[PDB]
This record gives sequence, structure tokens and C-alpha cells, in this order.
Amino acid sequence: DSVEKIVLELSGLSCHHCVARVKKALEEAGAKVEKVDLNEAVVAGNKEDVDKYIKAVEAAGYQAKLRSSAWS
Amino acid sequence: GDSVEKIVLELSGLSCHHCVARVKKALEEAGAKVEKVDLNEAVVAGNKEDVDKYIKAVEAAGYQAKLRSSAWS
Repeated sequence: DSVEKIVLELSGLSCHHCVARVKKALEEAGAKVEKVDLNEAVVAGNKEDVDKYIKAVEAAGYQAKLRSSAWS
Repeated sequence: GDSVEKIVLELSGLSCHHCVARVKKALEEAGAKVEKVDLNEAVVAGNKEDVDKYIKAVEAAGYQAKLRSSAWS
């Protein structure tokens, strides 16, 4: 009868439990997770273990790509 | 004695933005006027009498919807 603003909280369009999964995988890979959400993971680790961390995320069931400048 | 640095990795495989359109449509089909919809919420102009109808439409589209709580967090 009355038209009102209604907010519905949604679940199933993103996987927050998968975030914890990526976190554990990175930690098991030796990284210290400083932050991790749906789109990125920020860790305190060894620059030489980058590929190692990426592999751990993939093995966990997701995709990861290093974000960096053109310089090595 | 190796060295610790901040390493940033871009992730993918944790979200479904392509899922949003059907949710919007299902809600409109249930009678709500959608103002905004993203991964975590759907904001609509609707009748509280039909809130259950809107929720069932989201579930039928394959997801879960819950009315925002005022009580906790």
C-alpha cells in the first residue's frame, strides 16, 4: 500500500568464505596477510616467493596476478 | 635473514557481477522498482506487504536475500 525504500542484503553474488580460503592458502605459503578482499590480497612477504604465493592461490581454486610497475 | 616487503596480488574468482542483471530483473518481475543493485545489496522502491515476494524472487534466481536488520550490527 505504501511505497517505501527497502534494502535487501544479498548473498551468493560474491564469496566471502573464499576470502578466508585465500588467506589461509597464502599463510600456508609463508605469507603474512595484511589485507584480503574479493579483488586483492596484500601480504608482507618475500619478493622471491611471489610466484609461490600465486601458485598457492591457484591451488586453492582461484586466480592471482602480481600487481606491479614495469621494473623488476 | 631474507627481506620482508609489501606484495599486492590482484584476485579473481570470488565475485559474480554478471549475476546482478538477473537479480534486478527478478525483483522487477516481483513488482519492485529497483533503485540500485550490487554484489551485497538491492535497494528498491516497494511495498512492505510484498517483501516476501521480492525475497522469493531473488532466491528463485539462485541467490539469497534478507531484509536489512535494525536490531543487530
